[PDB]
Formats: sequence, C-alpha cells, structure tokens
Amino acid sequence: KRHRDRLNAELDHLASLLPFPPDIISKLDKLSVLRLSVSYLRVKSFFQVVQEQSEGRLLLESLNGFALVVSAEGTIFYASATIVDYLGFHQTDVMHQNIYDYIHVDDRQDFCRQLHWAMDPPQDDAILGRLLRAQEPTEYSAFLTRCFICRVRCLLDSTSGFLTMQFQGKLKFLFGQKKKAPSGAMLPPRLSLFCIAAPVL
Amino acid sequence: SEIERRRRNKMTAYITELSDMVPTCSALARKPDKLTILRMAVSHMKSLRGTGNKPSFLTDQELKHLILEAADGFLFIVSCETGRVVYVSDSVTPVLNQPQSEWFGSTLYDQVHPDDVDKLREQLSTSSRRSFICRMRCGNVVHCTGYIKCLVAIGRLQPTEFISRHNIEGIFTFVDHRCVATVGYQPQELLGKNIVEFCHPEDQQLLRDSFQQVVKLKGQVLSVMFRFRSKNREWLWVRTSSFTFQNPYSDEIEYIICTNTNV
Repeated sequence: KRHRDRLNAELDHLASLLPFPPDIISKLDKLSVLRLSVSYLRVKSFFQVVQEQSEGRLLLESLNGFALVVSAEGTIFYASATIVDYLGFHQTDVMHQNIYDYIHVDDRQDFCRQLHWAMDPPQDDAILGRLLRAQEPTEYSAFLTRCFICRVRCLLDSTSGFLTMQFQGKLKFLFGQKKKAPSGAMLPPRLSLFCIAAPVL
Repeated sequence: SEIERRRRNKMTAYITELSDMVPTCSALARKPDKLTILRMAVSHMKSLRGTGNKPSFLTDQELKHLILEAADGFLFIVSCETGRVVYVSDSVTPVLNQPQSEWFGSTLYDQVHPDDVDKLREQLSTSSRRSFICRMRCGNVVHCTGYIKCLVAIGRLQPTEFISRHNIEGIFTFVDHRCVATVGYQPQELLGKNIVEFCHPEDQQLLRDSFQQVVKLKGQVLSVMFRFRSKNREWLWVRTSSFTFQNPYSDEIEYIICTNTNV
C-alpha cells in the first residue's frame, strides 16, 4: 500500500548515500542496494574498531592484481575497484557476496582450507583466543601466511571463463562485525584472508 | 507466484544485518519492524559518508591499510634522466631496516648494490608497464612492480614456507601443498612418514627434544632449526615453528601444528 511506498523511499535514500557514482547507483536493484549498504557499514565498523585500537590509490595502481578480503565464511568483505580490470566484475557485483560462487568448483575446497587457521576446516574457540590475545607480528604469524593458486570466474576470458590467479596474503582478525550468540552475547572476531590476487602468466 | 521467495528472504536477511550494524538499533528493547530499521540505517549511513562530496568506499589511508596488511612493502618513485628519489612511504623502515631520511635527495645506488644496477639503467627508458625483480638488500627480496608516467612502483617481497600437522609421535597427518616448492615433495610423499625421517642425523636429538618441549609449552610456540632432506636429496636448512592444541572432533590428544620455512 502506502507502506510499500514508504519502504521503497527509504531504499532510494540508502541508494543515494552509497559511495559510488550515480551511473553505477542507477543500475542497482533494491536487493543490491541492501547488500552494498550492509557491505559499507561492515567495512566502516571494521575501521572504527581499528581506529579505537591506537597513497593508497597509487599503491593500488602499482600492484599487478587487486586487493581482496574474504571472511571466515567465504564472504567478500572487500574487493578493490581494479577487480574489474582482471575479472570484468565490478566492485558492486562482488561486495558482500559468497566467494565460492566466483571460484572454480574443483578449487572451492582448497580455497576453504586456506581460510582456516590450521588449514583444517570442519565438515576451536579456545585456540583462537590465544591468537587474539597474542595480538596487542605475534608468535603465531608464521602459521597464518597464505600463498596459493586458484581459478577465478573471469568475464574477460573467452575460453574456460576462468582466470588462474595467485592469492598471496595473511589471515587477520576481522573486527567490528557484531556477530551475536543465541544468548545475546557478542561473538569474538574470526579470521579473514587479507590478500592480493594476481594473475599467473 | 510468489515464485521468488529467495529474493524476498535475502532482503529480510539483509535488513537483519542492518539492525546488527546500526549501533542504536540492536540496543532497542522493542524489536523494530523493517521500515524503522531502514530509517535508522539511512541516518547512520548519512552520518558515515559525511557532508559530501565525492563518493568513495574506502578513504585513501584505509585502502593503504588493507594493501599493507595483505602485502609487505613500500611505494618508491623515480625518474629516467635523474635519480631522482621523488617519494618514499613511511612504511619503508619496517620492510627493510633503513630510516626515512636516507632516501630523500640521496643516491639510488646506496641500497641496491652489489653491483648492477646495469639492468635498471635501460629499464628507465620508454620502449608501458615495466615490472622486474631487483637486488635489495643486505645491511646493516624486493620484487617491485610499477608503471611509467618517471616510474611509480611498489617494493614488495612465491612460497618459501609450508604448514603441516602431526600426531604426537611426529607423523605427518596433513601437508600444505606449498611443500612442493619449498622441499620438493608432494603431500602424499610426506603423509604417514615421521618428520624425524627427514631430519639430518646430527639434528635428530635436537628435533626430538624440541617436540618434547613444545608439548610442555601447552600451546606456546617454539622454533628450531635443522637440516631437512629435500626430494632432490640435498640437505636444506629449515626453521620450524610449532605448538600443540587439543583437537575437538577426535578429542584426540595434543595435535602438533608446524610451519616449516627454508631460511
């Protein structure tokens, strides 16, 4: 009714506050407006917690590859704008999506393995406590480096439709995500892969 | 139809996430409906993006943080005719132990030798991206990628380390595929074998003692250095770091996790 109009007006509000040019915003539907809104708040919450614990553009352009952050559950918490130069997917297509949808089926299991602290994903909170308490390069930093090759869905490839990429980075705690238990208590932050994704030539 | 519940649900799930991320919204006693969650999301989002002007997901310093969390390096800028050491990042000092002021208006040769530096002499000319590997540095690896517009390049660190897991005796129960490049073996050639079987005779007591001590450290890390027999039959110096943990699923006794680095 008029309520459906009230809901849609707030979605329009949200869309107009998204940090992208009007030509990108106008192409988004209501579902992406929400996805990207959530995406934006999650990233700002992370940096707020990092701020509490106390170029750039040229460095981004210098890399042969794009910056990528994947959460413990395989969510694309951040992808830099240059992702489009490698895969044809825009930053807005990818943000807060499931990483496994963009990974070749036969590599998905490996990629999942790379996200786990011991490369042993279940098919645990106590040891992450030590890793968390160790921070604020800790004792455990040598166990959390990651360098692997994976096939990534690529709209710029006309053969397999996949680009073979090397993912190089570290597992770091993704703060400020405000996950909560059934009881209501705030869950501790989980490890996410902070990496550069570069094509193997 | 009513055929598309999946988009209807996704919206609802996103609305719930907005409720979690909007500070005052989660703290409310009365569980707010969709409209009021959205309105609070608007206010908070408006507050975050600020009073204009141009839209950007991350600010420049935030982007910098993400790159330097993932990679380990620094930005350096030079010219073809002159030196010219134009600009260097503040995160140059942690990458290679040498202070900030030493690059400002100083010689380019000082940290790159020995002794050529003949490759870079013609790399400067336009003939256009120009990526390369360079000699830096022993005081007291820099694979630098960049583009010409005068060069603008990062100075950054392939695998030299691998993870493994072991039972209490030292038997490989899991091997990270980075072992191939580092010690020459496929995971299958190490699984089932004891790590001590790849340890040089003179290092065996040291290695056994280290595994007895790591158990007593109860989750704290100990490093040890020893000679590991690679696939090509050469002895390779390796630093292993190791700690135990109580594995749930098996309740199984202490589980050794190791990272193995060729120095």
